Amino acid sequence: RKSKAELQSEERKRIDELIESGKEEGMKIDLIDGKGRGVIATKQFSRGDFVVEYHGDLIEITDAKKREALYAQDPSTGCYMYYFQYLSKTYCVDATRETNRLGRLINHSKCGNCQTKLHDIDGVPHLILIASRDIAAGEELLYDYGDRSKASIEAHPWLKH
Amino acid sequence: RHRKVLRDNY
Repeated sequence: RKSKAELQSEERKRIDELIESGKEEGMKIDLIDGKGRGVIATKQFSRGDFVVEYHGDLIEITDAKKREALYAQDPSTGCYMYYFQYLSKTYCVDATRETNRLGRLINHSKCGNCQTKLHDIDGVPHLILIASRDIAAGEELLYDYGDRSKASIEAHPWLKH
Repeated sequence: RHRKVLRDNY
């Protein structure tokens, strides 16, 4: 008797509220063997639950390309650009700057426990991670970065797994 | 160097 429209309206509101509040609960940073920092769950997440936003600076593809080239000139700067399609254009969330936000610290796997989704709030796209399966406390959060480039895989063989 | 790319999940 949660009709379709209502289940939809409630889910939209729930997600919007989480994005807007920026509460990043149920997660902690840890050093992960072979990966640098990573994020570990400190509570159970159920399949379909919001985990965290991939928060950063929203930019357009031409600007993103320029930045990517600039960051590449500094070996101390990591790789935090997340490209995606929205309304017939390509955008990028640039999470390169060190902030307190956790989404940018989540590592890669092809057998991860989170899935990235596009969620728009009044015309502004947001990238969010949702649990793809039940996640137990103590598990490292992981999702598929999606970079299948030969050059990327050559430089970072971990992208293949 | 790498990036991240989202693939269609409408």
